[PDB]
Order: sequence, then C-alpha cells, then structure tokens
Amino acid sequence: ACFRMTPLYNLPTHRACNMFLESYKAAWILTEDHSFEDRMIDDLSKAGEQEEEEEEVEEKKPDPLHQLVLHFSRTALTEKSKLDEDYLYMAYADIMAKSCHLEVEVSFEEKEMEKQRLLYQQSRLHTRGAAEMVLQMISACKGETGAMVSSTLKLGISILNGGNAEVQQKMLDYLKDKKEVGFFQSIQALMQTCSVLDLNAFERQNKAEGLGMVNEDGTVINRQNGEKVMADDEFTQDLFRFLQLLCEGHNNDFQNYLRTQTGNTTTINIIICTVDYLLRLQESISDFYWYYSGKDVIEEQGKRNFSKAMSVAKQVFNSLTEYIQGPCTGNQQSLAHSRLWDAVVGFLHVFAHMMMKLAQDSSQIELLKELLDLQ
Amino acid sequence: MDILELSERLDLQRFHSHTLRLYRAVCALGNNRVAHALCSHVDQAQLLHALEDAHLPGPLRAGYYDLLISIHLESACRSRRSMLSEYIVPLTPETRAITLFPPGRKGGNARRHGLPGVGVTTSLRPPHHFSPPCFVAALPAAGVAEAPARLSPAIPLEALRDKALRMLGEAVRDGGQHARDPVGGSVEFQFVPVLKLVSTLLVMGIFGDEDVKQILKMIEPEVFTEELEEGLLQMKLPESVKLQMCNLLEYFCDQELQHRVESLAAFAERYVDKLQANQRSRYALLMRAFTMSAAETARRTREFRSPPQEQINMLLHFKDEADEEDCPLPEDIRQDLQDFHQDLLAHCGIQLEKKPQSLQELVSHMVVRWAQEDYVQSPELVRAMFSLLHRQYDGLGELLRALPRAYTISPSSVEDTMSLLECLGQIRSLLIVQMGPQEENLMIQSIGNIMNNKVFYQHPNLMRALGMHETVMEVMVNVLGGGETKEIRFPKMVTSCCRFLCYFCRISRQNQRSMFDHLSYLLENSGIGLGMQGSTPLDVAAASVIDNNELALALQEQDLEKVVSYLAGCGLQSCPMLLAKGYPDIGWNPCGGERYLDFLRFAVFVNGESVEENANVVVRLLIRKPECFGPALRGEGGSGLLAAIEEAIRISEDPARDGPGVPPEENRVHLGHAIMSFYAALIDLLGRCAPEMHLIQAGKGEALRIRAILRSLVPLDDLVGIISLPLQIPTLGKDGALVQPKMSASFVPDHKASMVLFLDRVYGIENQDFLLHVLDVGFLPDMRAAASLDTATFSTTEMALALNRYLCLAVLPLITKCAP
Amino acid sequence: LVYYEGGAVCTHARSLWRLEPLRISWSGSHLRWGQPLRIRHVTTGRYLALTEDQGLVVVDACKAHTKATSFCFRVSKEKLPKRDVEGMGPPEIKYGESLCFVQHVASGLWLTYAAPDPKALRLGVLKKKAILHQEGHMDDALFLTRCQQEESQAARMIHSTAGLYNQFIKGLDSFSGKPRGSGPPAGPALPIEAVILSLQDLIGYFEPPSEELQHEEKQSKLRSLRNRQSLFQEEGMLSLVLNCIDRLNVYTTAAHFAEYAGEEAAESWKEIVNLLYELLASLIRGNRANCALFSTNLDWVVSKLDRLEASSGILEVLYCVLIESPEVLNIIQENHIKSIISLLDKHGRNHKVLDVLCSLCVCNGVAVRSNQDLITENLLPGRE
Amino acid sequence: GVEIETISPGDGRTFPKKGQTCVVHYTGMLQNGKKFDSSRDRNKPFKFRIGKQEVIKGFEEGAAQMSLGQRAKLTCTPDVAYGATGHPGVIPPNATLIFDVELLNLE
Repeated sequence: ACFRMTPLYNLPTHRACNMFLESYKAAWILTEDHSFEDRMIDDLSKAGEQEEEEEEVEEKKPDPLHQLVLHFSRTALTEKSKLDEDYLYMAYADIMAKSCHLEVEVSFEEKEMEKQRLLYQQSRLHTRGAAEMVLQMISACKGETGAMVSSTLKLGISILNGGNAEVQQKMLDYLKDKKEVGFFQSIQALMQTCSVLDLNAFERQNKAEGLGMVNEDGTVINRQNGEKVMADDEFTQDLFRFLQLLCEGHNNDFQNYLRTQTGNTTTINIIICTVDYLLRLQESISDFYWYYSGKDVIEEQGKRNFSKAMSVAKQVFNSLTEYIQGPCTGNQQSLAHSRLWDAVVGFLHVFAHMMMKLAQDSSQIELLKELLDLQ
Repeated sequence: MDILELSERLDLQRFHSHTLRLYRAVCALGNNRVAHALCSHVDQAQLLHALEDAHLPGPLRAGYYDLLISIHLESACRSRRSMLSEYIVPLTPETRAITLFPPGRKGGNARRHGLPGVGVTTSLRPPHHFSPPCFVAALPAAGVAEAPARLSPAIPLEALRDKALRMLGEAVRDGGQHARDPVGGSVEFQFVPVLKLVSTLLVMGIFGDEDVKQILKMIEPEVFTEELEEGLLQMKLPESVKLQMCNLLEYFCDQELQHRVESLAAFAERYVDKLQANQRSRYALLMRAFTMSAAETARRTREFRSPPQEQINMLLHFKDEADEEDCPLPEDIRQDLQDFHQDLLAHCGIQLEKKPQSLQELVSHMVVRWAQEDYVQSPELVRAMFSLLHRQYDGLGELLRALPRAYTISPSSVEDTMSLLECLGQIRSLLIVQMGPQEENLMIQSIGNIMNNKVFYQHPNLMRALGMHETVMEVMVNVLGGGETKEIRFPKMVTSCCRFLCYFCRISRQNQRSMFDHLSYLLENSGIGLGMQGSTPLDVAAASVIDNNELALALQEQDLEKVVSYLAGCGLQSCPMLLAKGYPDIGWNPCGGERYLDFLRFAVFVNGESVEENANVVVRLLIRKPECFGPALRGEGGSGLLAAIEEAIRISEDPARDGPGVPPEENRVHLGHAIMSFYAALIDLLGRCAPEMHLIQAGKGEALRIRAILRSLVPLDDLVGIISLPLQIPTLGKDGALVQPKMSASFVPDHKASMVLFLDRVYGIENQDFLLHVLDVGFLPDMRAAASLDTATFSTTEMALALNRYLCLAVLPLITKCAP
Repeated sequence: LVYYEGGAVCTHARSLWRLEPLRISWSGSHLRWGQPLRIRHVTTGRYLALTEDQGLVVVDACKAHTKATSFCFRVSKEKLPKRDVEGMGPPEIKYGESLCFVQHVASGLWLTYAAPDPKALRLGVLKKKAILHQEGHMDDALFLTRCQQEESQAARMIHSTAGLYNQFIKGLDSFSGKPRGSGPPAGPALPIEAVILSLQDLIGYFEPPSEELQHEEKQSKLRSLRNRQSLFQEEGMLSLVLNCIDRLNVYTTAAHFAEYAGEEAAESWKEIVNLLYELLASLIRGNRANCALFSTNLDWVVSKLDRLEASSGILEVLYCVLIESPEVLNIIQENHIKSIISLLDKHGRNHKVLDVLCSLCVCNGVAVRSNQDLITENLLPGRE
Repeated sequence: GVEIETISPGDGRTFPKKGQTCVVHYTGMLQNGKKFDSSRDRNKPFKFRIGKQEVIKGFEEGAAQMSLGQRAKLTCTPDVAYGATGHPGVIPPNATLIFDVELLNLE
C-alpha cells in the first residue's frame, strides 16, 4: 500500500483538518507548560483587605484556600454507598499537589533554604485541615481504585515530602480520636488490588506487537496503547511511598499504630499485608525470569517490564525499612513471624541468575546497575 | 379576590405557591403535551403581566417566573444546553472570518480582548421548535405512540427579551437606590427570578449582539466599555443570587471557549490549504530531483510514502527549534504558525493596575473577593464559584478538554449533520424519562433516521466523538435493569438498539474497540436476556469480536469461564419461554446453547486461523464441565453422537414433540432441529478450536495433547455415520408444485459442513483407504444429489443452493487437498 | 434451628449470644478456658441447649436446667471448669483472637456444621446447620468478636418490644367478635399505659437528628438512625405495627371500639391509632429498604385515606415512601390518583396533598409520564 | 348542529367560502362560564384554513354561517365538539362550548 498510498494534497480539506487538530494539540499544546499553580495558592491564601473593622471576637473566618478543604471534607464525610469522580476535585487536588515541591557541590547553608521554603509551602496547606481532608478521602474511597484516590495519594505525598513531623502528628491524632476502621480497610483493599507481573498478558502483548495493528485515517507505527502489565505501576509506587513517608523520621508512635490500633475496634496488620504483597511480587518476578531462563537475551519490552517491576520492588523495600527502623520491636517480631524469609530466599535465587546472565554482555549494563541497587 | 391580597392571606399564599410548584412538576422534563394544556389555565398575558407586577409576594413571584420558564423555555434550553458540549464547525466563509482578536492596532502580540458573546458563531446548534398553543383545532385522528411528539408552546421571544432587559435595568437601579421596599419582599426575591430568565434566554441564544452589550454594561460597565450606573458586582448581594451570577459567567466563559475553538478551526482551514500547496510544490520538485540526486531520495520521499497521520506530525514538529532540519516548511509558514501560537496563548492570558480589563481577570478578582469577604455557607455556591475560578486560571486545560469533541465538516453536508443532531436530541432527551411505548416509537424512528443518514458512514470519527454508542448503551441499561427479575419489558426497541450496535461495530475498527471496552459489562447483562428472541445483546458482543485479531481477542479468562457457566446452565435447564409456549419438557436449552456456541466460535476463530491462547483455555473450560456438551457424550449416561443425531432427526421429523403441538411465529422453534444444530455447532466449535497444522509438526506438547483430547471426546466413526446420514430430498409431485421441506425443521447441509470442518482440522485424511472409505459412504450420494437437483426447476431452490455452498466451502477443498 | 449463616445475616441482632456464667457474683469476670456458662439469645429470650427429639436447639428459658445448657470454651480438641475467682483474674481469651472450641460440658460433644450439602446448597445461598458432633471436624474453630453497646441495648429492647406488642395483639384479637354489651370486657385488661409509654420511648428513640447540627457529626447520627431502623425492620416489627393498625382500623369510631375492648379503652383509641402511625413513619423515615417494602402493599395506605381519625399521619406516612423510592411511583394507578385528588375535596385545601402530587410527577430526576398525564387529566380540566 | 347569535353587526353580505383563509379573534368558554381559551391574551389573530377539517366542525360550520366583520356568539354541543373523548386535561368530557367569535378578516 505504501507506494500506491495517496499524497497529502489529495485529501479533502475537512478530513485533513480533522487529524490536523489532534496533531496540533499533541505536538504544540500538550508540550506547552503553564506554571500557575503556585500563583493560585498565593491568591487563595490571602485573607486581606476585609479587616477594616478588626472585630475583637476574631472567629477567624476561613480564607479562600481553607474553604476548598472544608468543601472537599464535607463531600467526603457525607454518606454515599459509592464515592463518585469529581473533575473539580481532580483539578484542585492536582494543583495543590504540584504547588508544593517546585523542584553539583551545593552547600548546606543554602540547601536548608529550599527545605524551609518547602516546609512553608506544606504548612500553607496542612494548617487548613488538608491533612485530615486527605485522610477522610482515603477512608471514603471504600477500597475502590481510581483517578480520585490516585490524586489523593499524590496530594498526600506532596504534603508529606521529607517526612513532615507536624503533618504526621496531625494525621495520627485525627486517626486516634476518630477511631474509624474504614481507613485501614481501604488501605488493605487498595494494596491487595495492586497488579503483579503476568506472563500470559506479556505473551499476548508480544503477539500484538508482532502483528503491529494500524488505524484507518493514516497509520501509527508500533502503537503505544496501554500495557496490560504494570498498568498501575505508578499507583503501586506512590501508595507505598505514601506509607513510607507516614513512618519516615522514626515516628515510633505511628509505627506501632500501623502494626496495631488499640483504639480501633478491629486491628488490620498493614505490615503483614505488605509482606504478603511483596511475596506475590516475588513469585511474579521469579516466573518472569523463568520465562527468559531458557532464552539468551532480553528484548526491549522485556527489560522495560523488569525496570518498572524492580522500581516498584525498590519502593516496597524502602517502605519495609521505614517500618522497622528506630528500631520498632513490634514490627521486628511481626516480620519474624511473617513469610518474609520465603521472599528473601526467592529473591536471592533470582538475583544470582540475573547477575550471571546479564553480565555476559554489555547490552544490559543498566538493568544490572538498577538490579544491584535493589538488593 | 385580588392576587396582591395573598401578601396578607398567608394561608392561601402557601397553598397557591405549592399549586404553582405542581404546575411546574406536571410539565417537568419535556412533557410538552401537558405543557400545552397548562397554557389554558395560565396564559401568556397573565405570565407577562405577573413578571412586571412589582407588588406580588416572594414565593408567588418566583413560582410564576419558574413556571414561565418551565412551560415555554426549559425543554429547548435543556436540549440546546446538551448540544453546547459539542463543537461541529463547518467550513464556510463566515467560519473563515473568525479570528482570536478583533481587527485592531493595540499591539503585535495581541490586542484588547473582544467582548464575550459578541460576534458570529458558526458552531452547529439545532434550531428550536415551537408549536403555537391552540385548543380549537380538531382532535387528531392519529392515536397515542404513533402521533408526532408535541413541541414546546410558543411565546414572543423578542418581546420577552426586551421586557427582561427593561426589568433587569429597573431592578439594578432600584438596587443602587438602597430602597427599603424591595420587589417581592427581599433582594433575593427581587433578583433571583429575573436572573433565571436572563440565564435561560442567554443559553437559548435569544439575545442579540447589542443585547449582550447592554448586559455586559449592566454587570460591569467600565471594564466592558468597548473602544447610579454601578455594576452588579458592587451590590453586596446575598448567597442565593450569587449562584445565578456564577451561572451567567460560566455561560460567557463557555462563549469565549467556543470562540477560541472556532478560531482554531478557521486557522486549520487556512493552514491546511497553504501546507498542501507547499507539499504539492515540494513533491513536484522531488519529481525532477532524480537528475541531481541519487538513492538518498528515500529520506525526501519518505513523506509521500508515509501516511498523512505522521506526515503532518513531522511537518508540525518544529516547535522547540531543535528539529528545524527535519521540517521542510518555509520560514513564512513557520512564522505564521508560531505567530498564531503567540496570540493564542496571549488570548488565554499566559504571558505578554486594579482594572481587570478582561473577563478572565474580572471573574477571578470577583470570586476571590466574595470568598474573602465572608464565610460562604452554600456548598453548591462554593462549588459554582470555584468551577469558574479554575476555568479562568486553566485556560489551556479547558481547551485541551474541548478539542477531542471538536470536529470539522464539509459545507455540502451541513443539513444532513443538522438533521442527525436533531435526531440525537430526542435520543438524549429520552434517557431521563421512564420507558414507554410512545417514547419507544420515537427512538426507533430516530435510530432509523441515523441509519438513513449517510454521514453516519462518512464520518465515523465524529459519530464516535458524539458518543452515541454510549447513550444507546445506557438506554438499553435502563430496560435491562428495569424488571430484570420478572421480564424485560418492551423488547421491540431492545432489538432495534442491538441491531444498531451490531451495525455500528462493523463501521470501523475504532468503533469496534469502543465496544470492546464494554464486553464484560454486556456479557454480564446478557444473563437475563435469554428469554428474549431476536437480536440479543450476545450478538452485539459477538459483533464487537468478529474479524479482529490483536484487539478483539484479549478476552479475560473470567469472561470465558462465566460465559461457559451460562452455557452449563442452559445445558442444565429448559428454556423458560419454550416451556411457556407449551413445548415438551427436555432438560436443556438448545437455542440458548447454540447462541452461546456461535459466540465462542467467534471468540476463538479469526481470519481462517485458530487462536492458540483462546483455544486451549475454552477447551479446558468445557472439559471441566461435561454438562456443556449436552446429554450426549456426558460420560456414563451420555449416549453416542450418532444416537444424539438420530433422536434429533426423529424429534424434528415427528410433530407434537417438535413444537407446541396445539414458521407461523416467524421464529418457530423446532426442538429436534435445535438439538441437531446444537450438536453441529459443538462440532464446529471444536473444529475451530483445533490446533493448527503448522504447530502440529513442531511437536508442541500441549498442541499434540489438545488434538488427542478432541479425538478422544469426539470419535471419528460417529462423524462418518453422520456424513453417511441421508438428506431430505425435494421432489416433483402434487400437481407439479415445488415439494420442499421446512428448513428449520429438517436435515440441512450446514450441519454436514460443520462435520467436514472438524474432519479436515482434527482427525484429517492421511491415507487412501480411509479417504475412499468416507468418500463412498457419505460424500458420493450428496455430490450426486446436488448435480441431480441441478435442473431447470430445482437448481434455484434453497436446498440446491445449500448443497452448492456446502460443497464449495468445506467439502470440495478437502478432496482437493487429498487429491494425491 | 441454629446454622452457620454468611453474609449480612450475622452482622444483625439475630447472631447475638450472651455468655451468661453460672456464678452469681463476678459474672463479668474475665473468662478462663473451659468455664461452664449458658448461652442466651437476646432477641428471642431463649437459651441454647440440646434436647432429645431434635438435638442441639435453642429452648425456652423456663427449661434451662443447667445440664444441657451449660457449655465450655476449650483451647483445643484434646481432653482438658476451675474455681470461680473474686475478680477478673488472668486475662486470657482475647476478642478476635484466642480461638476456642465450644464443647458440651455434660455430653462432651463439639460444635460442627452439618456435613451434607443438599440441592438447596447446590445452587442457592450457602448456609449450613450446626450439629453438636461427637468428635468434630478440624475446621470447627470458633472466633469471638466484640459487639457495639447501642445495638446490644436495642437487642435487649427488641425482645421486650416483641413481648409487649405481641401480647397486645393477642389481647386485641381476643375480642375480634363478641361485643361487650353492658358487661365486663372479653378477657384480661389491655396494657394501654405500657403500650403508650413504649410508643413514646420508641418514637423518641427513632427521632431524626435536628437540622441545625454540624454537618460532620450529623452524618454519623444518620448512620446510627439507618442502622437502628434497619435492625428493627429486619426483626420484623414493621409488619407488627401494620398488624396493629389492621386490627384497630376495622372499627369505625371510639364508641364502636368501646363495644368490643370496653369503655376504658375508648378514650385511648385515638391516641394509640395516631402514635402507631407516627411510629410507623419513624421506622420508614429515610430508609430505602423500608420504603421499598410498601410497593407490594401500596393499596393498603391508599385505601385508608378517607378515614377521619388520622389523616395527617397517614398522608405523611405515604409521603415518606414516595420521596425515597422511585419504583413505588411505577406501581401507582389511576384509582390511587383519583383517591388522593378526592382528599382535597374531602379535607379542604391541604398544601401537603399538593406535595404528594409533586412527588408523584418526578422520581430522583427521572420523569414518570404515566402518572403526570393522569394527574393533569383528572385534576386540571375540572377547575373546581 | 350549532346555534349562533350575532352580537355586533359587520358586513352582513359577504360569506367566507373556500379559497380564502379565515382569521378570527375567538374566545372559547366552558358551559359553566369557566374561560379556558382566547386569542387576545396571545395578542395575535388566529388564522385557519377553511376546508381541511383542521379545526373542530362546530367552529367551522359557525364561521361558515356568520358573515365578515360581524362579532358573533356560537354554541357547540359535545356532539359537534371533542365530546366523550374531550381535550386532554383542558375540556372535561361531554361539555357544552360557548364561543365569542369575532371574524375580523378574511386573508
């Protein structure tokens, strides 16, 4: 068809404009970047020019930014069987999230400037109840994964960067006095729904790219439609990153809270469930080696599936490290009485044969060095 | 008594206010037939006078305003409002005149922003339809569910908009007077009902350009000066009317977004033409480049040997300036594009003193002012204002979320698109109303109009962008969910929708992936649709799978195991509708089974080749549950397939057990044939699940195992006996008439073709002795039969053509294969 | 008959068993292993035991002879009752952990589900009957988990609630015929004061939270109200009150009620019939399940609109169902609509009637044109 | 089958025949005096084409009887009106109709 395929000038004007628009947005508008998030928070954080009366009572009526959090708190505390998607909550949560970070022998005297500015930016949010709003939304998603809970976890990380001490204090206090079970019920449900490596789906994808499908109005070469393996790879990453940030800074009080909740009616051991998920990832990474054990070289999509699975495994190990550092004797006993050892021996078996196979050539120097930092 | 007396008679006022609420309720949600009836009780003169009656009480005034809106404006406003979310921009000279900024001389980057809602909009929106309210006209001879749907009652709109502008001016000036006697009894009762009318007329587009100019002067005079009278924004209004203020602004902001989209379409119109001309000239230069070039021309002609989708992507790929070498566009066109990007982002206010000087700055300043002045207590008002604030800041994001619904159309097909938009209007309006026969006829006519509209094939991308497949899916979901325990009421429009979705999938592959995301939902909904006969939703599921390899074959194992569990139930229980029609009781449903088996046939066999991943999985699911195969081959108690085919022949040929015994029903179930077709489908399905020949020689362990499994389940000898089983041959007799059998109640060549496919794929013919063994027992009488029936009379008969297709599709290639 | 039932069945009050010890003092002491103690069902007021004709079954408290009712919670199936301690003693048995095997202290038999699974369990909901097996299976381990105090208080209330109204119903139908004439009543005097006091207690118990409450805590009060109302309907008193109205409503007036129940109950007739209607409204208020149950017997309330003893209560009761259940509107026929319109003619211009009519036109944003046309057909052209 | 009664004399010599549109400012009323319809509330004359039975036959025959420019009163029985079927939600079944017909002009 290529040599007989009609040139561009022969296309009708309306048809040509139709795919012209989608190409223009994909190449010029999506690529364009607009930095307005910080200026939005700056505008919403000023409760100015209404203080002409300066009343003694000083009830401290909420500033515009505080009104967002209060409105998003009530829509999450209201009683609904299913929590629906709000495009406005998507936008404002993402704006709040990416309005916080804003980021070779740099010295520590100017290094502390960015940190104390970041702490100021997080203080701008958590001083208005945003920490509890995040807690409510997580306990309100009922274990149903989606863009809503992903945006909520994104905001919780952006407000918890560097392990904010007072933020962890507020989150722990709000859980301790509310004594609600649904928060950890959701955390367990979301984590249990996290996807693992799938050989059958990988083989199906390999056949799909072998066929190499094309559309009608033109042609896309080796189409990059959504991969059915590690589709929620970033969601599994930042869920454990959020859990790690909650225990970061050796918050022993919260560390014992994860292992057991004395105030709560029922106890859900997040640490044990975390080990169970790591076990499932261990099996999936083991059989994905065993697929390539007979083979000699690792292809392009294969090594990408290693890279993203290993990055998730790294995040899991960092979260486990933060669970037990301090040291936390309760967690140490829980790990001892868990199935962690089976994952440890299985990973060691995997690591041996990855290092031996991948060292035979210089084409997997990356996948070796990202391997090496994982153990 | 005087109506104004109700300001003291609180007992009567509350009741009559509720009466007006009831008048809105009966005419609510497009009940235009009742709305015409209410014109008798409350007329145009009363409603128009009641608008201007300044001494009317609060609830009565608001009730009368909202009643006027409900009777005359709500249906048109609702349908037009839904139509505003899509931007179908035709290519017309008036579209070509659309620009981001009015022609001015302020600055090279951008000029002052044009007045919102002022100008021309070429976006396609259906015109409103109104029927004047008359009661002296004769009662129509047409009955219910056949007569055309009533339109909204008419009312003078130019007079209504002028009265609204005059009244709003009176209210605004009275607001500035700080009077102690507000109209209706409060500021809220003075401003909320009139602003609802203003918002509704603005949405309907009744107001003209000058009318919009007057409104902008009233809302904010000094900012909106094109080049006491205090604007609305300085009137320290209560919370309730602030919501209507936001509703006005999100309309003006919508108008600005539409103006931007139209400008993009106009720029696309010009840019495509000049880019095509440049590409044509470059192609002509390439035609003479072979004199002064060599084999490196492949990189220059890569554009013309590559499809246009990435041609434009390469041509447009010069934004970051690090890729200018690849792009062959001249710098004048490159300047044209980057200039239009510059004023486009300037129009969105990216980059380029208390005066806002624009709607974008004014809305943000006002909303922030409202929030910081007091603690807003209305959650809806909070969500309303922050929707506006987000839209003002995220100028590009809203454009990025509006471009996927944008589309351009040919000027010669505008009336056809105008018609399909009108037809889609009823379709959208019927999802908010309980299903009825009257609505059923209207939607069936609407669907047929979509069929007869040629644009439905010309532009599938637009048809996908409108998302009709979604709406037609939920209008089914209402029916399936409604009464799923008892019976699926009104199947007439259900089969019409299924026929539409099935006809929709075959349009293109992208239309097939749109349905592909909705299988497990649809298959789940097909659990109760088995009682209904015709175009079942299962056929929609199959139609989303046929003739597609990479996309359509990603069905999950959970889907397959749940479908085969349905097959197990159908092979375990009789059809309830069959039992209800007096049919003799047999412990399994053949029609339901054969319906599942043709779906599983399409699930595993695509483009003449079996699918390895689907084949073993489905065969494993059937082999776990022996009841799926039916009463035959169950194990112990499962008779041979020759016994099953024989008893199916006797049941079909002998009445009083083949049917009700009391096709006349046009889908008259014949049990013996249905059982026989079930077994034929089962053999056909296994044959299509057979491992491929090229895989057999590779020595694959599971491919060999699966082939041995099918050979062990289905013995070859019974298949030979089925081939040797005779046909019902049409004869010549009974005054020379065409003595022909009943197709759906007699033995057919199609079931024999299903036998042949299993033969040529599972067992195969490898030696002469077994070749000629089958040839002289079953093939020779049939092939002679087709030639004998090939005469001056019977050659055109349905049985003869059945033999012709049967031999030429499956039988004849098998002997052609085994010719050596 | 006691089973091992799954789903939301056992999160209700039917699965509440009281560990009543044999000790008079320190009955709340922490349980050791194998302490003899009875088992009580609070919602029915009966005690678990093993009898002769039908094995391990719950029996009336009057026949809890401490032999077949006493049971011991043993650590394992191995063969293992110590002295009572004047205090809590050692805290050993934990809530949600510390698995126990319940064995009959007298018969020495262990709890176990009935092994056969019939054709009902072949395709239907999986519930298995418990049999006091001689040796027991391996998976017969049992968990003990906490229950909330407020619902436990309701559980104790629900039994006395059944007892008083069931006894009242038994008193009521005793004079179904047999007019008193001029002599004494048919039988024992009715508990009018006890019933009325119970009605006031239950109506206040089911009062919805006030509007002016803060948005946060109010939602929790809604959850408490939904839970308590769901339990009461699940225990069946929504039907019981309907029986109370059905028994009383067949008498035209209080003087006609005096002919059967006696003159002493004539004065209280108006009060009891009203308060039952408000209690019924409180039960059905805000509940999807309870409002949806009146679709089947929708004509019951509609048939009683013309009664003069209680019109406001019945109209508000009707209002609660319509404003929550969309499917109830689909059941409404022409006769009901004309009857509701007749309420305006037989009771004056009551504005709540129009509220009912407004509710009829639209359910939760979905128009019901089958009822809108009937309303405007029967009401608007009359002009009266 | 209808009864007419002139109210104010107009032409008295010209009759509305086939070929010209009939324009009226009518005012229909119920048997009990409950006004339900008119044209002057809408402030626009009502135009209808004589001949194709688009309007009710009693009104048609009355307009045919009465002359041009002559204000009239009509009376339509249910036998010549919607009758037993009745106009839905407007006119009750089997209702006598009274019309304050003003044939202002033809064409």
